[PDB]
Amino acid sequence: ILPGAAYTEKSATYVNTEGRAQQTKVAVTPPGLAREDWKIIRALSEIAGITLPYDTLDQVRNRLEEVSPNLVRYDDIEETNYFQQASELAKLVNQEVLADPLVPPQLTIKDFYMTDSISRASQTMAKCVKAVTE
Amino acid sequence: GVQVSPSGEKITHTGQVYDEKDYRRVRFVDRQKEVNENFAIDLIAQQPVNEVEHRIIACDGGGGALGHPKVYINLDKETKTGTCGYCGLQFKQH
Amino acid sequence: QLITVDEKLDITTLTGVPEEHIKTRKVRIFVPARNNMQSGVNNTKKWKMEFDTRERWENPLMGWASTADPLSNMVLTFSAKEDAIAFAEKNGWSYDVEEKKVPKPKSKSYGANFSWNKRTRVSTK
Amino acid sequence: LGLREIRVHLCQRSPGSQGVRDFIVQRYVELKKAHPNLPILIRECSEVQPKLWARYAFGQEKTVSLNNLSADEVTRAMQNVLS
Amino acid sequence: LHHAVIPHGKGGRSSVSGVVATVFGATGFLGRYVVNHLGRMGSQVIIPYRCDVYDIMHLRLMGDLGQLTFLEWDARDKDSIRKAVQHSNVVINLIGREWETRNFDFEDVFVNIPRAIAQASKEAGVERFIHVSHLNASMKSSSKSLRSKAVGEKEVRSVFPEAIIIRPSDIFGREDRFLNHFANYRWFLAVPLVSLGFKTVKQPVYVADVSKGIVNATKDPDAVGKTFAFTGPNRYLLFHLVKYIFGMTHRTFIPYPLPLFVYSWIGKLFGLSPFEPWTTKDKVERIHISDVMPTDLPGLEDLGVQPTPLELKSIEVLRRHRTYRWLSSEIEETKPAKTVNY
Amino acid sequence: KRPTVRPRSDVTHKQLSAFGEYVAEILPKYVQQVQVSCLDELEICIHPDGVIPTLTFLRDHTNAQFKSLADLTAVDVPTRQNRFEIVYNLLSLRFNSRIRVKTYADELTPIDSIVSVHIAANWYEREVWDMFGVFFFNHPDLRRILTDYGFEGHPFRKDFPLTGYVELRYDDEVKRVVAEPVELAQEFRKFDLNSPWEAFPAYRQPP
Amino acid sequence: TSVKPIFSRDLNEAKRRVRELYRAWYREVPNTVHLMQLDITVKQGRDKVREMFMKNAHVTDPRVVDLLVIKGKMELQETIKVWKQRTHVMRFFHETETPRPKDFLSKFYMGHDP
Ligand SMILES: NC(=O)C1=CN([C@@H]2O[C@H](COP(=O)(O)OP(=O)(O)OC[C@H]3O[C@@H](n4cnc5c(N)ncnc54)[C@H](OP(=O)(O)O)[C@@H]3O)[C@@H](O)[C@H]2O)C=CC1
Ligand SMILES: [Zn+2]
Repeated sequence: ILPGAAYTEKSATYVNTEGRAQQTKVAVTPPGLAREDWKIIRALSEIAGITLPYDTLDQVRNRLEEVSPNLVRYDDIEETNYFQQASELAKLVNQEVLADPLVPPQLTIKDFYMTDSISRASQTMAKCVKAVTE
Repeated sequence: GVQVSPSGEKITHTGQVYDEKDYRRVRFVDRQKEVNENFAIDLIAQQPVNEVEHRIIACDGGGGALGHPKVYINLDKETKTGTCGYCGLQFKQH
Repeated sequence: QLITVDEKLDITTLTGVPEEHIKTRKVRIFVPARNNMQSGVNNTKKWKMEFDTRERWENPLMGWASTADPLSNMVLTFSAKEDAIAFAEKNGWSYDVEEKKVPKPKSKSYGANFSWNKRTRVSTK
Repeated sequence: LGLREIRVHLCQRSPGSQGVRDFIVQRYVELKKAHPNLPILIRECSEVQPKLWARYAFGQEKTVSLNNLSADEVTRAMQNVLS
Repeated sequence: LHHAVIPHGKGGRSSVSGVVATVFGATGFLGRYVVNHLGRMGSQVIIPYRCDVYDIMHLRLMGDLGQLTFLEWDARDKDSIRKAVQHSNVVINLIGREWETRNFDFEDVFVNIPRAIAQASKEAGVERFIHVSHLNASMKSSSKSLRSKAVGEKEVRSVFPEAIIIRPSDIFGREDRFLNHFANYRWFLAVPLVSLGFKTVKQPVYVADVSKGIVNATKDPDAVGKTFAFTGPNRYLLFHLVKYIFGMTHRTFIPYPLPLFVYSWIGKLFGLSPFEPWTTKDKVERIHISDVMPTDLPGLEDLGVQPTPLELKSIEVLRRHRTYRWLSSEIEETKPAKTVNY
Repeated sequence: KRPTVRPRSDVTHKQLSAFGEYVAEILPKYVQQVQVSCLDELEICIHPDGVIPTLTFLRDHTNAQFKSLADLTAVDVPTRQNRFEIVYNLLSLRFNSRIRVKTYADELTPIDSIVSVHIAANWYEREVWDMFGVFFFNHPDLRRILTDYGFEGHPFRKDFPLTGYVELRYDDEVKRVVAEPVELAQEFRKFDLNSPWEAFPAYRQPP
Repeated sequence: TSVKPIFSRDLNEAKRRVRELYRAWYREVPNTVHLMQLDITVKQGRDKVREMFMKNAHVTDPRVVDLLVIKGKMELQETIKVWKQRTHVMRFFHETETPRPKDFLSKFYMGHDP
């Protein structure tokens, strides 16, 4: 096990459904011997023979620019296009739908308060569920 | 409320007793931790419930300028009893 | 007479601070967001300059929050963004800017609460 | 050794990227039908110089600035990448 | 791993390391540097003391609030040692004397007290134990101190394995009993040396080096069943070393030979003293046996300290002994000592 | 008649505005933005080339015998590019009135010294240098006063942290008072206190 | 761009003063090793002098160099005289402060900082 950090504990990008990249700012430092995640990966690499080229966070942002430069553009939605090609390209394949309905899993508010690890570990979410189911 | 823990230390009204593996018990060697015996939970629970006539009343601490700011408590419920915020005095009406 | 210094203005050797809090430190220039518990907007209207937070730990004696960095509570106040950019470039710090956020102007009407056709017909008062 | 990922970078409005957009709308479906298991990532931004990256077996990447390049020249550089 | 022994901070005062340590010879000469190097990075240091509180004041500092806990003890009385190691991770034995007393002999300093301390450490459940023997510690040696120290080094393994046994040479420092001891031979108008100092080799070490070594060994995942030879560089021949001492201390130098039996009798009648003696038979014996070539063992550089030459730190020790007319003299005016390898 | 609020005068306001016109029209080459506060205080603002002539003028003129220096200060304002707003507080003793003279500076735009006018300004200029870093030309000594000897920094700047960058304690290894990097057993709890409601519309900075 | 000078037309006229200052420090060090009973060698003192000079060798603005010359002349005043002590003089050497690592992995092993 390699303890990482949380969104309250690392400057990090998280792209939304729109595509807007958004930078977290570190509030509290992670506890114990827990560290940032890319930091752990680069340390692993240096213990191996790889030794990834970057040492700091801005270098990682340069790498993100090299891969996908929609990410450094914080709070900057960018107009995408080229849906007609995907239409032409999906019209080819022949996978058929089922004659079976589709219920979402979050069917009621009872299933909203617990969706991930953090919400699973929560006295308040559990109190809310205890109140919703009763 | 001065129950002890299996380690042997005293416990405060804030359940605080150092764990058996905590190195910060050294400071209590040839020494002692100051912990108060008179708990406020027990001592405010060892008080009666003040029957009153009205449905709204006023609670100062009891000395006027020596108590707390004058607040007002409703007593319409009968499932429970009113309770001051500053002090913990309880009230009811018949 | 005058002097032809075209290169960037630099002051780091004069402030007498160490290299760590010049190169390692990152700055955030921003207009502080409104506290949503209040509808007041005067704690906005000025730009600021914070530093990246660092490790805070508990002193084993009492539990006090300790620090090893002195720029924990460093907060400055500027009236424009150009001035803060200038100050950060001048003191050798690397910055990251948050452009201004203004609320949209909205068409408010009290008579829309009593509509005949629309769904703005509120049912309480 | 072998090719694993291509990815293209461009703009929607800077004319130095034109020839890449035309190349996309002309040849992308053909290229994907030719290479249905390969991924090739098209990511467009506001104001950047176009590029073309080629991700080989290890972390081995190769750039070529195809700025102000007609679509035929784009396709030629791309076939040079593929071969 | 308890949450309170997790290291935090930038490695300094007002920080945390997880190095809760009982240091038993803390009121001495090496222990003060050990406690200083521990408090300098943030670490609780339990310090058992039998002396008067006047002689623990210099240790009252060198640590942030609550990180220095003193409690009184007695080697005769067990339950004054379990009480100390009850909450610790590390234990560092520095106990030692350069003379016997009516109450405590060398056996009852180097053998029976480490055995008790290590028994208490194993029963309490601590992780480490740093014992400090001597480089020349050998069961077939000439001195009661050295044989007792080898016996203790063996019995500590027999009781508490997973231990660390450091074997320094004769240490020098500001308030040592090595350079000051050779420099106080000016009050006698000539210095005696067995065989005029030749056929004797000394490889001294500095206090800071041993202290940093101990303070890293209490954090190194290595050094669990390893002995060490804290020797330092520049093996020296005794005549040239005393000549360097009496040049840096610019007084004079009148050497002359002396046998070992009469110098032993001198040490004996000097050790006839209720106070701290100036000389003893075991001290003469320990002075006039050479230091082992230590290259069969790791040393400092296998632990994270680059050893310090005597020539760079000796003036700090020896300027105390100078007079006026020489006190304002520098390090580079003493034609340094002649080194040997042998 | 209003007991809670302060009583206001008229004659002092008129007097000091007239004297501001006087100084303005008599010393135009150096003067900027003469002003008179609500409370009766005159405040002249000066180009740094005008320090010695303005101070000598107010010291030695007959209608302006400002021959006693009360303070020489500075105010670090990182917003304006010329940060340090250097101030001179002077009194007359012939007319029983005070005046304020101001000029600006930067880390690399020093100012003429004033010891040729008021000898009081020696230690005050040394203090401004020690605290803000404003060099002063043709000053006799111009060394620190208040800070430690081997001190790196100009404290009363706003860009300097309150707790400093170094910390002291005595080490037995070296037998000295060594300077170590700052590390607090308790971080200074900064508080955000400015209410988000305009209390003073008269000073309403418009957008 | 068209700014005022202080004690300097441009960089060579300032490097002149810089070398004068290095000269004064080099001549002064052996007197301070003697007056205040320092326990170091004259070589490492002058090495510290050259080090604290090279800490500012990356700069080009003449005004910065002039203010640095001024600060160094102040320090040289305090050091020629014995206003300051063995403490403030040995405060340059960092004889207690453990060396701040410059490797990634040690930083990762102790601390969250870069
Ligand atoms: N030149 C040197 O110093 C060298 C030392 N060593 C080893 O280093 C270790 C420490 O050296 P050093 O620091 O000089 O020793 P010190 O004599 O300087 O101080 C040793 C400590 O031992 C304690 N002590 C001694 N006898 C007893 C006793 N009978 N009961 C309880 N406590 C006792 C003293 O406590 P108090 O003073 O309060 O009684 C003192 O604090 C020793 O183990 C020694 O073998 C090895 C080589 C060189
Ligand atoms: Zn009440």
